[PDB]
Amino acid sequence: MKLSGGVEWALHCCVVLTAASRPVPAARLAELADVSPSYLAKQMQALSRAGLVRSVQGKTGGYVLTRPAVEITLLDVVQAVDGPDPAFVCTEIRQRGPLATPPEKCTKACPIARAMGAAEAAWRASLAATTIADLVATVDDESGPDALPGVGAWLIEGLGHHH
Amino acid sequence: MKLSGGVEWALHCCVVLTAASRPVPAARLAELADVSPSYLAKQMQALSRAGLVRSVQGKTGGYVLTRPAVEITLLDVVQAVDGPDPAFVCTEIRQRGPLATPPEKCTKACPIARAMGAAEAAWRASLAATTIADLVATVDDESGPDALPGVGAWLIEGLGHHH
Ligand code: FES
Ligand code: FES
Repeated sequence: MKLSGGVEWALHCCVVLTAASRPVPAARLAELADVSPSYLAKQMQALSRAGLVRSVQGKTGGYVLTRPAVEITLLDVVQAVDGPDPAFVCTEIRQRGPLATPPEKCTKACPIARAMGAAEAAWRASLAATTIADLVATVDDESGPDALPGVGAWLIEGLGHHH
Repeated sequence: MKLSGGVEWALHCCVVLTAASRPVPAARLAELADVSPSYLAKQMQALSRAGLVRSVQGKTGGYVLTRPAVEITLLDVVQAVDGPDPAFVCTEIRQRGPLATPPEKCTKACPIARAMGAAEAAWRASLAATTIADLVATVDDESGPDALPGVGAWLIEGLGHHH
């Protein structure tokens, strides 16, 4: 099992909310992603349960990040969607068979499990060391300084006005 | 996100093969772990296809490592069993919806995909930097010098004697 499809979506969602820098209603995010408002709202639940997004009420209400983009790491978003479980799971096969390691000697993790855990720690360190602010800065530098502001304006234009 | 159960088994198999002075039949490895020969054989065929173990014929035939333990990395074993696919797959969601990035502006990978790719590279680099010889050295240090030789002796004892 690799990462679920929700990780790609949730990372893009955090970048687009930073671009808006004002509450974005479910309907406007849903239009941007070409899905229904009710489907978008269901996907947002992973980010709201993790305390990364909240809902603002009122006529120009909608979703906002709960803290600045520099305080949201890629690891925060990945764990919001796919949870905290490591990729490698030790099933304690060293406790099997006629030369089984007795449980009283199985307090410390298997050296194999520890090496796999150290590799996972490098993956998590890389995700923890990168922020939503870094992604926004790279999009700015490569798409131009007008690209994300354009997305932000499109999301919030006309909110609280009836045409 | 999960690595298949075969990774744990294949890493243990590589470690115990270092302790054997002769080819080890799949049947003896299976007996040591009190596990189905057919399950063990599938993990050993994955290691064989990756060029990490080979089958020796004759009366005391069985599996041997194809090269020294110091030349076999955790990455070699993980990819032999779970394949080369990364954790994160970009589905080009930036090409969706009314503000879709046109193909001509999709010459570079998405910055989000590149950040996830950098984390994957950190994971692979950690697995590539640890060898079966490192695992053996750690087992010798923590289980004592007699642990692996005990397993090695058990695996090869009596082969070709018919008691
Ligand atoms: S007993 Fe699970 S990795 Fe060794
Ligand atoms: S389009 Fe796939 S990670 Fe951005």
